[PDB]
Amino acid sequence: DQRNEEKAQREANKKIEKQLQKDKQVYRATHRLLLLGAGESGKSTIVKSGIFETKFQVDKVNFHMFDVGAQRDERRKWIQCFNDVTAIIFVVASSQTNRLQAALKLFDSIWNNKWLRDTSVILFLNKQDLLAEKVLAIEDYFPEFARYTTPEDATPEPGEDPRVTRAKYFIRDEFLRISTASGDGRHYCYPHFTCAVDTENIRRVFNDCRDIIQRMHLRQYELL
Amino acid sequence: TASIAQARKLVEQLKMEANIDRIKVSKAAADLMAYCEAHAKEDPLLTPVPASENPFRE
Amino acid sequence: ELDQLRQEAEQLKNQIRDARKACADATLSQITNNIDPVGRIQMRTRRTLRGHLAKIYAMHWGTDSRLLVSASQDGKLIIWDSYTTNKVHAIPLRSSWVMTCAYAPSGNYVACGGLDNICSIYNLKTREGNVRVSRELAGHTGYLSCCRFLDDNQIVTSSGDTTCALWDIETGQQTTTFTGHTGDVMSLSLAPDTRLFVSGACDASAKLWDVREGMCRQTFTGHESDINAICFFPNGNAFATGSDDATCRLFDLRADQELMTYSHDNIICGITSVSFSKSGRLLLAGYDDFNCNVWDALKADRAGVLAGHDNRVSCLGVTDDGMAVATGSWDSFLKIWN
Amino acid sequence: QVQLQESGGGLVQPGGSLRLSCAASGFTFSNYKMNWVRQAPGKGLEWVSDISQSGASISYTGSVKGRFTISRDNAKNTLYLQMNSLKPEDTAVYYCARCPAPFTRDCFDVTSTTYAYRGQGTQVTV
Amino acid sequence: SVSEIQLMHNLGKHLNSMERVEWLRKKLQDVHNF
Amino acid sequence: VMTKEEQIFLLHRAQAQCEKRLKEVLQRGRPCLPEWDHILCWPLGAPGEVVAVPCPDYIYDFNHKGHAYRRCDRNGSWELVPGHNRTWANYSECVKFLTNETREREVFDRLAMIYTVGYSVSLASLTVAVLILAYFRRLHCTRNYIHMHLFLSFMLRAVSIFVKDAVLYSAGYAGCRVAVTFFLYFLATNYYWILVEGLYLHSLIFMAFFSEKKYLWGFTVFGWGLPAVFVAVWVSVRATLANTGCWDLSSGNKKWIIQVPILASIVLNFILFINIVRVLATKLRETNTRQQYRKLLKSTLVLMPLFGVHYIVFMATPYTEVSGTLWQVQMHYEMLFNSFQGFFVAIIYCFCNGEVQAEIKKSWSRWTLAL
Repeated sequence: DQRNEEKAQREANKKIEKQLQKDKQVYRATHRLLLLGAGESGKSTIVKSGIFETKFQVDKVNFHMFDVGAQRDERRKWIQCFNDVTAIIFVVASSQTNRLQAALKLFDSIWNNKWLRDTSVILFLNKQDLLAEKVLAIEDYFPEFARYTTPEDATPEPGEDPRVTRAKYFIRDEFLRISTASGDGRHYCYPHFTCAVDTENIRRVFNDCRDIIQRMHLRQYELL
Repeated sequence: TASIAQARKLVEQLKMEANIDRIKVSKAAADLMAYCEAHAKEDPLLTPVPASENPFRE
Repeated sequence: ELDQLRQEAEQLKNQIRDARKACADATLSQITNNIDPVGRIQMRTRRTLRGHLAKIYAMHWGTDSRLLVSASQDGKLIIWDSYTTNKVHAIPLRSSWVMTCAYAPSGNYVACGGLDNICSIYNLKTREGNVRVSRELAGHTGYLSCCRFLDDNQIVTSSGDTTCALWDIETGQQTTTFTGHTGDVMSLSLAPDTRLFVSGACDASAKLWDVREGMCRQTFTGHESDINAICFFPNGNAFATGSDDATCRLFDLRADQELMTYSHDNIICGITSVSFSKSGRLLLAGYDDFNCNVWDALKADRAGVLAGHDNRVSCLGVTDDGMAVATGSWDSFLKIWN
Repeated sequence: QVQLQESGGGLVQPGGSLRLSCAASGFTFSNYKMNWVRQAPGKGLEWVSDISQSGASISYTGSVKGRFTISRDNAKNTLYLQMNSLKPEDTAVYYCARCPAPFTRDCFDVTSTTYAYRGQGTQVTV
Repeated sequence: SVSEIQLMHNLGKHLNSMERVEWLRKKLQDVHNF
Repeated sequence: VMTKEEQIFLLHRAQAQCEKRLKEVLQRGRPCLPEWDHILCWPLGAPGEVVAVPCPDYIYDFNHKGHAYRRCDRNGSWELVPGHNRTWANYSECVKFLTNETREREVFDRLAMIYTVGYSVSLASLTVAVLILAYFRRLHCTRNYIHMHLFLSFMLRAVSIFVKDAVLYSAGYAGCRVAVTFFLYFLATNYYWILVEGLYLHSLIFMAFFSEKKYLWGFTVFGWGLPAVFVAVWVSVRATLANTGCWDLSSGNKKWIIQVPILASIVLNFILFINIVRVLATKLRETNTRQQYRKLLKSTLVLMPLFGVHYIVFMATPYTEVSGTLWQVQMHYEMLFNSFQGFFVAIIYCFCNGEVQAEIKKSWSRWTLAL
């Protein structure tokens, strides 16, 4: 009497679930990244409508990077949409206005948000060439640079100035100060130095995402 | 300076919203009360329905 | 010629302030003091809808109180038959970050939206049997937070560019533009006669609008933080707002004031969703601490707690006949209570 | 309403000292972390200092460290900044800003162009 | 080796030998006495 | 060296061989004629003397270097025991210390007690663990599915050992053989599911790009089929070449059909364990020096009962004489640890797990809220 109009519903549900089982596999095999950066940070350079999507692929792994184009500079209501991302790619012009301190405040807000407590940050400290070009030709805005000693665990490049090494490691330590003050073993920070010409950035993001997945799988066993 | 025109339209809005007739709070509270008591019988969440008349189990 | 305009605005604010103060002869608590309480309101989860891969931001009931749509940020609109727990449609979207979903009262259309700044209308009643995009409404410069249908041809949207807009779906063009907020607008609620609607933005303000002429009628303040949810009282003469300061508040339209506050010292998390019951006696609110508190509207008491979600409650909705309430959350589950 | 009212600006020939006050009505002043942001002529909004709910954690930007002291008074709903040894590059409109949410450590968008929880500001000129 | 299978083998061999050593006396005793 | 039936054969075989010789001699002086006394074939006896016969070579438990005696009368007849109408004999040299006790009869009972109490504790804890895992739907992962399979393997191991002890130890029929076959099968499945735990964690770390259904189904078939495979091969070889008694007694080197795959799984899981702790050490040092060592110690200690790294001590030990020190250490150690492995796994991966505890707390809280 009415069962003829119930088997149709069961068949429709069968078909929908058989499609959703494929959607689940294509969803879980992709790693979503949020490309965030401040002004004049060279973010569009390392990219090489409200949202700009961009897909790439490294060693048969599908990545999905996102960049916010049209949104205002408020961020406290749309950044909550970006949990469940593998990492937040954060770009800083490491070189008018104290925009390095603006980047530090944005990083401190992102690291300490109630909802971003589990998302990791891949820090790309950009414009090292301009940093060297300026320190060859700072403690006014950062007083603790007059007391800063280069870490003896430094990994410098061959023939590089001991001035630009000290400057870049000072900025890295300024970010690690926020990164180590909190977290409690929930999320990690991966600082890198990127120049104007670096093809290795995609490989760096790949290795860091691999590390994040490994640490999440280990924490699921209570091994870390 | 856009602040001048913004303040102008703000003052226009405030005088548009200033002179409107307001009723007493006792009156509107009693109105909400009367609506809540006049429709209390037709609320399944406030007065649950017999289980036979419930679509979400039997 | 700036400080004089600001002092004129200040004296107008003072006139509004004492014109509101002259109307408060008694409190809502003084009047509903001898009313009998509602008692402990115990509800049970009757269905758990499963199938979404990621967090659910939006849900909306159909006017037949059987069908409901939900939006999840994996990029699917899934339409459900709440009586039988069956999926009727699974619509793939061209943008993953959906944040709003609306069901048309005719039942023919569905509208989604999000960080793509576009409101996409879908046609559930087709000849080929395929749900396809009817139209994509462009024109907002920020993300879409809320969208509500008025007819099969009109729809009101709320955006992160501090603006609401009225659309004409057959032409795709924005008819009316509602300006006045200083922060991003997060929620809308239509009046039961569809002549008014009220918005709540991230500037601790609520505003009333005339859909016809496009004018602001009233502005309501009183919250300390960003408003995240608005719902009308079932008669259209009052509304309730939930914020990030862990308080819901009740406002009147004829008294232009706030009548009641709903807060507890043990609640220090924000409110995500707000809904009234059919009689209007119960106010249901979803919180960031994974629970849902039931309130007595005419009093300031907790009548019960809906517990059972494992992440942030994102969306609430009571059916048109008041038979059930539906909750979604970031655990990617929908639960129906009764 | 959430309202913030600043005072104490004026003129200081280089080397002097001023005190800025901020009166706050319309919210529970003790639940909110407060900020001080400024705007130099032909520049954007910069961040000067912040203070927690209780005055336990205090931070400053590097250009003002050793010269400014931020302080609360949770009883009288006021916020202070003691500007000592003013350089001529400190000329700016100083704003009293509030973090958008109670019981939080993060403050996202205090230095934005259109932020609701921030006063009209006071002009100090050196 | 695997200890459970080894224990089973050793116990079986022990019980087989016990059966043999009891049959053997029985036989020696009743043959010599009777 | 001989079974009861084999020793009976050896006696009657000599009887039949002597029967021919005895008839040829007895049917054809005054010596004491050879006689069959139902154990040995006595020699021709010298008149009046004691007749010395070497201990029969076909009676395993005789001292083959000694001689037995009977008394021959001077008239060629066999002499009687004074006061009794029976012939005199003395077998001392042959059987005087014949009963050599059962000292090894106590160690067997002790080992049985050890593993039955351990397996009872493990079985109870694992039953409640699988119930707790199957009830709460929040804990339905692939990790928890593999844990459920592992727990079922532990419980079936314990049940098979109990049934085999009940059937064999209070001959040549189907109950023995079915008990033994199921015992060996469930042993193998337990070892291979320990291996599957190791392989799953290894793949979860070292590739992290995996198809869940394909690999989970392959793991299930690997953990329940290859045991069936080589146990079936063992049964097919036994039924054709031995088919002797019930199969608990070893039959000539075909015990390795079951016993080589298990040792291979043991050594493989040890290798995977070493690789895993190496990766944990690298992860703990690259995140930043006493807390890291303490955490590595806790992590390797809690990984030890899951990977089963205690079989590695005696996986290469051959079959040893059952009274030596090595045998007794091996058996006591292995019984004690094998019997409580499942109990330790239940504790660590179901009771001390934070997610299971959180779910139990929430469920009990809302249960009391429902009053």
